[PDB]
Amino acid sequence: KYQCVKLNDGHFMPVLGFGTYAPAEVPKSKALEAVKLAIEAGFHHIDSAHVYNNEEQVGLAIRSKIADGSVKREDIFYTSKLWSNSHRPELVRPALERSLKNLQLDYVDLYLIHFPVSVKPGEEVIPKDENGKILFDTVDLCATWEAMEKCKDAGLAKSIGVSNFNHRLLEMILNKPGLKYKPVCNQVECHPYFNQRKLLDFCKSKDIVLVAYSALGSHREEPWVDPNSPVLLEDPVLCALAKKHKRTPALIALRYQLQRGVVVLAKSYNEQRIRQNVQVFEFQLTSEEMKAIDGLNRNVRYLTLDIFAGPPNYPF
Ligand SMILES: NC(=O)c1ccc[n+]([C@@H]2O[C@H](COP(=O)([O-])OP(=O)(O)OC[C@H]3O[C@@H](n4cnc5c(N)ncnc54)[C@H](OP(=O)(O)O)[C@@H]3O)[C@@H](O)[C@H]2O)c1
Ligand SMILES: Cc1cc(CC(=O)O)n(C)c1C(=O)c1ccc(Cl)cc1
Repeated sequence: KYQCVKLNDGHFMPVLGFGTYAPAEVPKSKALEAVKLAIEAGFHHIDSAHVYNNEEQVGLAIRSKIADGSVKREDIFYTSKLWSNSHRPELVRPALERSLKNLQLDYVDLYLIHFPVSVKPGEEVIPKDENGKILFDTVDLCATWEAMEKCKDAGLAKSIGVSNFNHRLLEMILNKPGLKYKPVCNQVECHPYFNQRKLLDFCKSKDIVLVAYSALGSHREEPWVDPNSPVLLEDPVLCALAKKHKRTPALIALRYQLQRGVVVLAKSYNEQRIRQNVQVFEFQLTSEEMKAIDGLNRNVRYLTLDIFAGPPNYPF
């Protein structure tokens, strides 16, 4: 058994997920070994995406742990994400089908709209003109969502959701005429320096699960993250809490999310930190401790993706 939450479509999501993004200089081989370790350690929720360029490896890990009797497919919750070069409705299903072929899985548990700003169709994830300008595309996300709904109806994705949506863009989906399925989640940056209370409360009021990424303060990979930004795991209050509970600042930060009703992702390619992260289920925080963590909030957004700034659908 393991801790899950009931999503608004009746499906269940394990409340701790393993993140599989690594900076490109990290060889892809490490993704295979890390996912296997995450499964061995007790992760039952694995988070990937087309744009991470690791689905062949992450799929192999999963296949391998099923084929060796370590786990059953129904006890893995696997998430992929529709990249912005495939927002046009007629491209959505082929994108999912391509991810499924790379993975050699029959279905994904969750398929998200990865980012709300669209770019031109093609193999290139960030297509650029001869002058280096990003090739933006104009697409109605409500049609993109209809095509997601059809992928759910075909059993290719058991659930569908969004990522890096803001209040306006969620409402756009929720208030859509002929809406068949709400998004089960909104996967966004969330951690003690950016606790997203406002958007969290919104998602709760609509029974949408907030899934927290960069819950440990992110890769801090340049140019995506300003190396001046504060180091989450170095916070004195988190480090004090960690010492007091004989845990780590990372564990405190993960536990914080679980108790506030957020599903939390943790990336690590390190065998010891992978095993350590599942200890989030071994302790609990008091109301006073949770309030202290709430006080760390400083509106620090690490991941702006501001190369996609300009178009109306840029969410930040
Ligand atoms: N939807 C989106 O747009 C989006 C955006 C960003 C991320 N994500 C998803 O969210 C996942 C996680 O976010 P993210 O990669 O920024 O990083 P995240 O998990 O905050 O972690 C950042 C760093 O923490 C380290 N770490 C892990 N456990 C630790 C521990 N117990 N003690 C000290 N350090 C620890 C990792 O290094 P080691 O590997 O060396 O342990 C990693 O570099 C991604 O892998 C991806 O699946 C989605
Ligand atoms: C697009 C994108 C968005 C995210 C945020 C996330 O979900 O973590 N990542 C990590 C990427 C890439 O991997 C990426 C791949 C190829 C190129 Cl050229 C640029 C970025």
